[PDB]
Amino acid sequence: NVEQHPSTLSVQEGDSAVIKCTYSDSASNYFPWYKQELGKRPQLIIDIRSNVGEKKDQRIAVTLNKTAKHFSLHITETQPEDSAVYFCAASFIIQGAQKLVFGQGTRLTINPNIQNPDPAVYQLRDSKSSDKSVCLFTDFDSQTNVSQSKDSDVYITDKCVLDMRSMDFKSNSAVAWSNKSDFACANAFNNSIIPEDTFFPS
Amino acid sequence: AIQRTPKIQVYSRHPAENGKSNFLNCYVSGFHPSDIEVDLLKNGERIEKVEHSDLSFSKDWSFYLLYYTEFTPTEKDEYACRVNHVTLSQPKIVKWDRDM
Amino acid sequence: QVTQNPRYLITVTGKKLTVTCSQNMNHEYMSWYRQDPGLGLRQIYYSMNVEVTDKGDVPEGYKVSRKEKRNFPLILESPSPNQTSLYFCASSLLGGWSEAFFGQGTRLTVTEDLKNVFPPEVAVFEPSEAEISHTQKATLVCLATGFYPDHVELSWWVNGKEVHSGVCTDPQPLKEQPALNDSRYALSSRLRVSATFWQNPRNHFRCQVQFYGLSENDEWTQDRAKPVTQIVSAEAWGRA
Amino acid sequence: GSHSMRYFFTSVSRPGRGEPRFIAVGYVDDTQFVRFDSDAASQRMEPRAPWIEQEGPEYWDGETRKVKAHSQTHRVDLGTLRGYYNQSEAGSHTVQRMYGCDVGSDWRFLRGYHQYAYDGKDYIALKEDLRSWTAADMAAQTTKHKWEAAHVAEQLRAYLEGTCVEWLRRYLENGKETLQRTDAPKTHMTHHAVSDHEATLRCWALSFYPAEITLTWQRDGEDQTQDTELVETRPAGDGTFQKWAAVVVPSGQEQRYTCHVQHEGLPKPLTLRWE
Amino acid sequence: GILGFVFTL
Repeated sequence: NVEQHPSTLSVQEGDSAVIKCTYSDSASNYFPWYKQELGKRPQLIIDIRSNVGEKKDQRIAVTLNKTAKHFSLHITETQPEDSAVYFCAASFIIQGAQKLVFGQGTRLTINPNIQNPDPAVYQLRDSKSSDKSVCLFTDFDSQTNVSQSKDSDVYITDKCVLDMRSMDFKSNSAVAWSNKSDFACANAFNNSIIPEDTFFPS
Repeated sequence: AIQRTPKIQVYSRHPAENGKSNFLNCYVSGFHPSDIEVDLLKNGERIEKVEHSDLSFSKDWSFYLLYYTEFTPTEKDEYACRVNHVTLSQPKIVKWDRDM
Repeated sequence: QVTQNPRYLITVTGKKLTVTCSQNMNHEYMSWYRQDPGLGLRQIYYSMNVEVTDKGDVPEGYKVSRKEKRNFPLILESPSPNQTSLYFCASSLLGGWSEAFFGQGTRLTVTEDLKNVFPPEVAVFEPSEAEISHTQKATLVCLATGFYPDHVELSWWVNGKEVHSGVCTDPQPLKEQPALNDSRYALSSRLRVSATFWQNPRNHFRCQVQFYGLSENDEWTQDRAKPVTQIVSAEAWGRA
Repeated sequence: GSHSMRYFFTSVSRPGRGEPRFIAVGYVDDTQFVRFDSDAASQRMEPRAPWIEQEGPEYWDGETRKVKAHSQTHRVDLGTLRGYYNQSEAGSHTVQRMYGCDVGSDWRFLRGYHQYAYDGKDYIALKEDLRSWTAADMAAQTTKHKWEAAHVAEQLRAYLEGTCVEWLRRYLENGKETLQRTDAPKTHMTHHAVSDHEATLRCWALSFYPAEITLTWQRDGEDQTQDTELVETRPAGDGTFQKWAAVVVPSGQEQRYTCHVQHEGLPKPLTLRWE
Repeated sequence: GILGFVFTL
């Protein structure tokens, strides 16, 4: 068994991320880390063998304690492109073979450092219909959590970062919608989620 | 492939003293491949209860084995080792001589 | 490279399928994994060399063959809904010791009935005048709804060219009705532009969703259109 | 003085694609202490010396699981080698492997070994620096290159300089009464008539441990290997060894010939003469 | 004790 927790980790852009794995077999002697970008295949980014306690590759490193049977991935000065699922593995003998056994994975998210937060909720109309809209919560700082709906008929997305590169501008957003006609944006983006200074007209 | 014929020695564990229990040994060594048949003979016949060592090999990779059984040497009884190997057209018999 | 096909696959329960994996890397070791939420990469079967095959930790319901070095197919004789997953083939110079080179992945959905397969409906929602006034920016939102399975690729096209700046798409779709085992899905994306850019009525913004669906060969007896692999789009034009 | 731990592994294919036989044995110095035989019933690593029997279940279960993996690996290897040498599946083939470590009188690492043979010929070996490989034939280069790229030697080096020595030290201590003994040879000479006027003189060394011994003949104090017969040192079957050396001499000249015995258990080397 | 890792040739 190779255990990888936490399942998820958020870190601010420029800060460090650390992901730890524990393993069971003291004979384990190879410990690789795989990076999987969204929609893409896993790819080896760094590894270490048991004769070594730390190995580095510029911003990233792996540290191993073979006695305590744990090891960790270190990512320094995180960049947005570090956002991915990371899998550790340990190699040991199982069922007669030397085998890589993978951990469960950790989803790392690199959040932007929002320069001039300008939290707002907007309502957007369908290009086609008269009756359809969605709600947009945007321009909030990255420490803001967005709840999912506990209402059958309300859908709320997770946070997402876009980068308007030519403007050197990043923003967070979440989207919500419902088929109930008495739905309001506040039914999704309530004052328990949005900050006091949220710009929320209409 | 490499084929190497066995060296063969037949001998007692302890100095032979007529009428006293002992062990009869046949040591085969320096052979390749590892498949080999070794029988200990009493007055020409295969002794049934015969044991052997676990297969191992030397620095040069050639194999060796010890075959052995309880025996009581006498003045009259004749003992021998008979060895069959791919390298041997017919089995090789090496007679036990109490001074060898 | 390691070459794995198909990228997307739909089958009905019980109908045999084979996923192929080819490599031309001068590697003796190949293996198959299953990737599922919360469970990581679990080994199905592995092959140390030609004509050698051995079970992994989750072999049930699967078979493989290794008649030659380059190929290592995965066979599902009787596909089960619980075999809906993301499959990866990998090859290695020395198993347990070296880099695993992964294939692109196969996304398989095993369905009870082809009737359950639905293409997306797509809608584009136009920037709020309040946002425009407040920020001098303009966010479009695309919503893709009612698709099953969740095999889609969403892109934005502005004046006919695909864009990535100012875009973010949900990493994962939402289940419209989670208690249903065949729940259809929804997915959102945003595109943000300058208010000025949006206020030009000659500017054209298209949300495109590629859906991977049924094949040519698949039987279809329902009266709605057959939900084959297709692109579904919606578009907005700027407003002064 | 110095001591060693060695493991010897043999995997033998039979014609017809059947399953190979695998035998492993382990030695400390000239004393066997464990075995695994695929033919046997247990399918377990088994004791073959009294001092190892005290090891607990985690030992035996652990050694069993590792040795089965050794076995499994070699089964694959036999197939792979057939490929490398472009061989048919018609014959029987053999893989051999040996590894282990030597320590000095101070029980500190002195030397390590890790090497393979195929059908009786050197295939690949870890060099003495434990950091590089030697492979003579073309066919073996593939292996060398795999293992180089996967840094196998680094891992072997840590075992050989480390773990291996630790085990050896453990066994030497636990098996002290057996392993740290020296049994000096019991010696005697025999004489038999040959032909009409010659005689065989045979110098015997019995019941000695360890196996290392030197027997030499001198004529009038001049070393002689001509008309000399020296047999391979052989196991007695009781944990000691035997050896003899013989010369054929003209009758009446027996007393010109001396046999010289050297062994660790001997304060001074021994000289024997027929009287 | 024997090696606790294995590797194919």
